[PDB]
Amino acid sequence: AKKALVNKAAGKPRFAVRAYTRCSKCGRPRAVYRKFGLCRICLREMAHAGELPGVQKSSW
Amino acid sequence: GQKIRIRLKAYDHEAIDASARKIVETVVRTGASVVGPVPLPTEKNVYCVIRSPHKYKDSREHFEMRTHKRLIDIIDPTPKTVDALMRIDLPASVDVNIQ
Amino acid sequence: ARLVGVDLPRDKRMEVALTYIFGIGRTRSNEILAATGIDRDLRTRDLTEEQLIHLRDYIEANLKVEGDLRREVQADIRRKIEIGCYQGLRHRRGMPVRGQRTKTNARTRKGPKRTI
Amino acid sequence: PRKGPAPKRPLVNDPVYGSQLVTQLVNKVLLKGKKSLAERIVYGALEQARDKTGTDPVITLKRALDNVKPALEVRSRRVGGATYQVPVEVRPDRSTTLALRWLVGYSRQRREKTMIERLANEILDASNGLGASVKRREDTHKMAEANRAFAHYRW
Amino acid sequence: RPIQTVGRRKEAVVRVRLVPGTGKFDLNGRSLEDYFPNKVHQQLIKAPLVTVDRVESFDIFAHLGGGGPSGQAGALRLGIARALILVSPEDRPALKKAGFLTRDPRATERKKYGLKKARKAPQYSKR
Amino acid sequence: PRSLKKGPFVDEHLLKKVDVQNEKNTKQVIKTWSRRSTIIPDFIGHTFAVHDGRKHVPVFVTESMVGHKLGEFAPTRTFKGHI
RNA sequence: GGGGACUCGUGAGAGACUGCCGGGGUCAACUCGGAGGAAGGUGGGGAUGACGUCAAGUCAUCAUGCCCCUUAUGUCCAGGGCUUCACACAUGCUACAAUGGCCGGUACAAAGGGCUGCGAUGCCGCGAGGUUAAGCGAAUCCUUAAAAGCCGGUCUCAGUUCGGAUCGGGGUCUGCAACUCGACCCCGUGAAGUCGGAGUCGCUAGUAAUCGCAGAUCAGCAACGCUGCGGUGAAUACGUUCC
Ligand SMILES: [Mg+2]
Ligand SMILES: [Mg+2]
Ligand SMILES: [Mg+2]
Ligand SMILES: [Mg+2]
Ligand SMILES: [Mg+2]
Ligand SMILES: [Mg+2]
Ligand SMILES: [Mg+2]
Ligand SMILES: [Mg+2]
Ligand SMILES: [Mg+2]
Ligand SMILES: [Mg+2]
Ligand SMILES: [Mg+2]
Ligand SMILES: [Mg+2]
Ligand SMILES: [Mg+2]
Ligand SMILES: [Mg+2]
Ligand SMILES: [Mg+2]
Ligand SMILES: [Mg+2]
Ligand SMILES: [Zn+2]
Repeated sequence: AKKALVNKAAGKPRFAVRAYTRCSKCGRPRAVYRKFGLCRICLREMAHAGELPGVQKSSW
Repeated sequence: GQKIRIRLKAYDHEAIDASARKIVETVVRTGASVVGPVPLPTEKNVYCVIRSPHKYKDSREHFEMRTHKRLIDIIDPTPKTVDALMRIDLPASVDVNIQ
Repeated sequence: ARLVGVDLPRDKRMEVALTYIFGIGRTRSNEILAATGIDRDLRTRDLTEEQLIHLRDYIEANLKVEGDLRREVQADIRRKIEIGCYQGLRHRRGMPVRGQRTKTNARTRKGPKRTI
Repeated sequence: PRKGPAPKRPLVNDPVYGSQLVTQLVNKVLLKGKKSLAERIVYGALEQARDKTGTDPVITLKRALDNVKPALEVRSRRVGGATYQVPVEVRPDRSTTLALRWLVGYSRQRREKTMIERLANEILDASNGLGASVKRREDTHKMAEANRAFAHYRW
Repeated sequence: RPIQTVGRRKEAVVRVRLVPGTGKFDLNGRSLEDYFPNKVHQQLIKAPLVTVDRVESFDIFAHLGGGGPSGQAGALRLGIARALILVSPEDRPALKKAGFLTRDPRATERKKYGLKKARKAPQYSKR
Repeated sequence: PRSLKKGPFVDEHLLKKVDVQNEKNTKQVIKTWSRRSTIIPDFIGHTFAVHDGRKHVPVFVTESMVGHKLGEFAPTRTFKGHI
């Protein structure tokens, strides 16, 4: 997102409920998971590239 | 008795059984006794994301994450194999516990 | 059998027969008929006049019924309007007062469709 | 479909009444997977049927069906600038199917209280030839006997 | 060795312990009518026993787990037919013709993405 | 704060704007930006200027609005009618 | 205590190929039907989108060529707004009841989540909840009571003991904070709705239909959404004339 708002979410905000999670790779505010710290887009490149372990495509 | 309980967890097959059947085989040469690798059930995390970066809700990828879990539970306690469980060349993908 | 001015309809089980009084639902009708000893499975045409005295003094001492409940409701609606709060501005125009969606709905507080 | 016939499904014998006709009736009553509910209606209505005749009810059920089986149906076709009905012969396993749809279908809009007594009246009013499911037999036939002129267009 | 068989239908698993006796279905510490109250399920528990005509003998008991009341009834049908073979190797052509050795592989089809159910699609609405 | 275990909620920058005026008995208008504050039985007779989004709205706590929030009396949205 | 029988978990394997038999066909590809088999002609399902089309979608995930702002189109904060409302459309849910509502008793699941947590048990509260605290980084403890179903009793076709919208009062929890604009509980209120006009949608078998349960996001939640999970379980398909 905007570079001023990437640094704001990383610091210590007033009124601790006010904190939120962004994507660690790009800074997207929405659809960011907590196991990986990545958004749904950045999860999709790195799981295909093999850059984060355990994860592959699934079929059952 | 039930003094040494080890709890190998890994992400992939042919790395959790090779690291137990032949690598934690290095203690039974000292005259101890294992009850074999005991396979536990497997966790399966599930994720489901949108392929497009915009507007296409109906196209999706499914990503999983399997965590294989085994258990060995060697019985006989000896003081000279306390250090022989320390200096073992484990691979990177496997985590060991001492219960 | 007129109880409070409500005229209980004949051939009706007494757990449901008391629910036609304005201010007594089903759960209150389980405790009207518990301090007075009247069983639930009783037809209202078999209602003894001695029994009916026992529930024309439990209601006027512990509950709130026709007249002096219907005037408490229309005064609480009245009170919100003269103070000029949000719900008083919202009760005057016939729009919903509890943050309901007013874009594609709220047909109850409004009328039927108009189709301009 | 395009590629010929599809294999039809077998029906096991009903355990209470030794006949496949009762277990074919419970599948027309069946809604929303409530099959034990649909078996307590058909077993219930047949036991109510023997308390007004005394005859065994699967013998009563087959005489209820022999008065509502159609012999000619009235399938439609468009020919030119005007479309009109065509009478065709009904095969036997459709005549069982199209009749059991009419007993269950006209009993749901009959004037009694429970489904057990609505179904038990329509079986008894068809074993005598008086019900409303019987009237659709001589309305299907009357529309098929007023269109013998169009029997030369059999698809 | 005692007879130890297993049949499974959708998610149920039965463990039939066929013993020669007088006929008694004490399933999981519970009789037949107390466990399967429906008359239609009781027909197919003893349906392998009426093809071979041993319904007056061979009292069973089993362990029941997984599935529902009909998956456990269908799984117990397979357990009886796979237990009569181990005590009698000559009624094998009789049970196989009636379709009682077939495990009947029919599972619940998974929900697919973009659809409301396995195959049920949403409304179309071309405009 | 809406539970009957932690009392009502008035902002700390608004109690010491009225308790410094309840003691010396003046009726100056309070220019606040706190819609979420609760009218307690010490605001009786005072007048506030509640921010609605674009200006400050004069509210006069008479006696009977003593259970509401201070922002129920400043309408945020403006609407007259579609025609 | 112990046991290696059964199940399950999960490692390595076997197994289905027109391989076998009979009829048709250039002895062809193949095709109709039998035997064995758990399964038979691709066993069911997923993953898998050729060359290309629509100057189709995204400069708001990110990356970027040009053009533009630099005492403002940058940036910090408090309030408000994205939640408005004569209306119009689309996707869902709950319904209009007797194959049902309510009351009591009683069976049977799968797949998942848990340390910034899961809260057993005991007590207090009509209830949402409160309080104490055992156990557990989890095939161990917790989530966990599955609900439809089955048995019995009541209601008797009524705008009703169907419906649960709206509104009044009193509450709980999370959070600095619940007015604008949160869910949940209790008491009262008890609107429209009696099966839907032209038109139109989904589905060929564990399918449709119906009933619940879990997750991701998440302090809490407008979750009736989405992605999964199992329970009960249909009716039809003569056929290619028409769309
Ligand atoms: Mg947040
Ligand atoms: Mg399903
Ligand atoms: Mg669309
Ligand atoms: Mg391929
Ligand atoms: Mg374009
Ligand atoms: Mg565009
Ligand atoms: Mg740019
Ligand atoms: Mg701001
Ligand atoms: Mg919006
Ligand atoms: Mg109700
Ligand atoms: Mg019940
Ligand atoms: Mg209690
Ligand atoms: Mg009306
Ligand atoms: Mg009605
Ligand atoms: Mg198809
Ligand atoms: Mg949540
Ligand atoms: Zn990202």
